[PDB]
Amino acid sequence: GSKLTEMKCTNVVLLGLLSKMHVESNSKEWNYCVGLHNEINLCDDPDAVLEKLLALIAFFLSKHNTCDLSDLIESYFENTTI
Amino acid sequence: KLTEMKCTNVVLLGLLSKMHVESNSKEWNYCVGLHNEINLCDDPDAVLEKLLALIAFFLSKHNTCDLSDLIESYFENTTILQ
Amino acid sequence: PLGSVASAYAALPSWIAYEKARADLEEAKKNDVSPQLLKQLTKACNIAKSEFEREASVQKKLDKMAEQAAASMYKERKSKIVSAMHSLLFGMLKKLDMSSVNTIIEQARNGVLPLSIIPAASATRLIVVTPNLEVLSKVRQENNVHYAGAIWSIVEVKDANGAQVHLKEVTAANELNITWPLSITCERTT
Repeated sequence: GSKLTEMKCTNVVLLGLLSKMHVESNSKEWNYCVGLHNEINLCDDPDAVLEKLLALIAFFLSKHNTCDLSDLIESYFENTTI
Repeated sequence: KLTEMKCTNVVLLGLLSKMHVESNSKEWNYCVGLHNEINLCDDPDAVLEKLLALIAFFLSKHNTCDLSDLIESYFENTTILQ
Repeated sequence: PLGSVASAYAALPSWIAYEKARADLEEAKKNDVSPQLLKQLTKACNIAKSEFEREASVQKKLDKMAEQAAASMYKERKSKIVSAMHSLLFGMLKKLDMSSVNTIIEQARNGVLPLSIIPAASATRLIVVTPNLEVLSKVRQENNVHYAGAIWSIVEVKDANGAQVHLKEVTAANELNITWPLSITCERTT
């Protein structure tokens, strides 16, 4: 809702992270990522932005080893220093 | 007259060149303005908001632009993003 | 005329304006046109000349700026840079405090995450991983999967050995006998 810019800034960090994960090697996957990111930034409907953000987070989640991902969530999400 | 970047972000210069931003002084100064404001920010949230504005500008010129390198360069050059 | 300049293509619009102004004045001299028309044509030439010179120096500034920028970049991330983005990303996701974001993150923490998220096909394709019977029950709603705020229709289900699995057959009494995790291939109901 009111957290539209917060979701748009999260999206920017996600694309930055995805770019460092060398997704560029797969053109279909890269265009899907870049596509979602660009669409989020041009969209003003929060419902539509969340749907697309959920798709980007899921793509990001898939590019991780299940084991390391659990540690990453525990460290940075569950026990955040923000 | 065209404003200079305090700490030139090479990738930002590359987009200004690619999209011929020099032609429009108002547009160039808006971009350089956002860059200089990023370098003076005390807050990561405020930095991301300014990066989101630079992204919104380039996407207004090319809806499908891959801006992942701009995001990378800001994480790599701005101490607040570290 | 534009043989010494860096980019003749970039210099062209300002050069034509100057050359056209210079040519008018030269024709005006040869045709011994009125002193009034000559004064006008001289001013137009001075204006165009100073515009050509102004754009020529701007071009030199932009080229030097790029030359310098390239020379400093050439120097070229960290486990630290990736770590800083991970800290930012997960911090912001928590700060969002949206139930669907919390769901997706808690699922991933417990091993419920995508193996693959293949787009195009005019229908996005998700292969979801379900590590146990309890978690499988939360995401699977009959011949559908509820994941990432969407509903996906089940296409195929597989063993961790790649063997075909019938969902009707995955039951409480069977849990010990199934090689987990299960892979649910589903397509976005679009």
